[PDB]
Amino acid sequence: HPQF
Amino acid sequence: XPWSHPQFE
Amino acid sequence: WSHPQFE
Amino acid sequence: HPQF
Amino acid sequence: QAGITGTWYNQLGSTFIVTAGADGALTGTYVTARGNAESRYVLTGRYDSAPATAGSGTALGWTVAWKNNYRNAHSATTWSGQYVGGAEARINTQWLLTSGTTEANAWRSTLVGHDTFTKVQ
Amino acid sequence: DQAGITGTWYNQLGSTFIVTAGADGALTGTYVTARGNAESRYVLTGRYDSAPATAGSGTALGWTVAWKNNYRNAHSATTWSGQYVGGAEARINTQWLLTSGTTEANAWRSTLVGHDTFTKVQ
Amino acid sequence: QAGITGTWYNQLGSTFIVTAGADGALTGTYVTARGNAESRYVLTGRYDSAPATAGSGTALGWTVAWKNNYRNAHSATTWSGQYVGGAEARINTQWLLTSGTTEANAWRSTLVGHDTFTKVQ
Amino acid sequence: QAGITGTWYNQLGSTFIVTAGADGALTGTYVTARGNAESRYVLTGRYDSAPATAGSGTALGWTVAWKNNYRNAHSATTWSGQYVGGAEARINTQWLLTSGTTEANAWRSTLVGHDTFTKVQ
Repeated sequence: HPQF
Repeated sequence: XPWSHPQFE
Repeated sequence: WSHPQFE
Repeated sequence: HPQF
Repeated sequence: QAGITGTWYNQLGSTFIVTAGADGALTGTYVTARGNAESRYVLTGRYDSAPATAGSGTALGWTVAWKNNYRNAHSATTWSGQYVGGAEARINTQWLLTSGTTEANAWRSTLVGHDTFTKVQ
Repeated sequence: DQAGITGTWYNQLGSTFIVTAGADGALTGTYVTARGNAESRYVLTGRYDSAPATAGSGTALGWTVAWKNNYRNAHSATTWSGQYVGGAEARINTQWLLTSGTTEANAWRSTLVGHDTFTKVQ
Repeated sequence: QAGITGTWYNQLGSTFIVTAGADGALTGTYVTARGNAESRYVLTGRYDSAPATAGSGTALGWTVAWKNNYRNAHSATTWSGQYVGGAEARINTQWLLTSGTTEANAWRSTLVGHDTFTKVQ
Repeated sequence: QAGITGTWYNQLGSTFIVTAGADGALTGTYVTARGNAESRYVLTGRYDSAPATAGSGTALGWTVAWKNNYRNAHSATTWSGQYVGGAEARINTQWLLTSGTTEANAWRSTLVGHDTFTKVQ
């Protein structure tokens, strides 16, 4: 997921 | 938190 | 994808 | 509160 | 989007009046059940502006800081959740209410809960 | 205050939080994931308490990112709720909720919870 | 509580069978809606064993690790909430489901949600 | 089992002493920062006694109700997280602290936060  | 809060009045 | 809590 |  | 835009009520009778913008913006007014001008607060947030897929909800979130021209409660709530359409559209959320505190009381700064909104009320 | 929140912040996992705090309580800016390229930038909006009660008190705030931009869409949105603390080592301490679009059957797996601490750039 | 002691059901069809010890212990079995023996898990927890006040809830929590002799989902859920006695007895909870992850994936290790239990199927 | 068993310290001066049973049991004592007898509370929980790999964490949870022979805060906390083994072992958690309330004030019943524990005093 981009957030990390 | 307070005793009263506008979100739940 | 699945889990026993919600089967 | 005791937790803290 | 077209479904999100409108007036919503939660289980306590609070009112959520929202415009969903074409590109993912949420803007509007959150009105505590009391109902007067003293009870109106600005909201802003974001939602997934992709065309809705088969039977899946649309992710969204918004924030209210509990300060307006009349009152300041020195706190802000974020709601995180998803919009579902159909005969009975609903927005299902979990929220965090963070109060401003001293650092010694920070461990005690954030309440958690949940709200369900319907366009019926 | 508002000069204190406005700026560039980073969290513990390498993300960047680029924000402007308005005098009216508005938060507006850009969230950048750890990869740091163009496909890593997302719009953020939120609100904060623009008149905090004492001087030793933190400033309550919140913001949202929906994880869609021109390049990618994770069909999800994160909200961060927390407090700004100023001073020498100014910080923004948050708890966050990440919700994904799901079917009604999978709603139990829709919302992740966590926490992030952000420190400012000199 | 002999009020807390008993068989509880949540919205989804899951069953919560609990003994409340006089001292504050909670012990029992959590049964997923599927019903059979591979659906039964051990639970333990604690509750406030003080006598209840004037219409205020009794705080409690409990844990299930989702391993039994048949299955291991490598995860554990905690429920935190309160028991409301009387004729329409209820346990209202918020829960956290944590899965064992690598350290790179810890940030997505914990789901949050809510459940309501009553003694009525 | 021998990994989790021991004495753990959080970031704010609290201690908890736990035995991890081979069956997945967690049993022990939580001590708040004061560190005297009025500061000691029973804890119980569960953990995954067969985690999935050497590099994945071990999911666990436990509850403390904040009642002992000396004090009663009419509340209970649950911790949900994972144990990370090796030679700098950790327990990383998120917690929910629920207080007994009237239904009118149930909105303020549950606080949320996080705790990291190490075996280093």
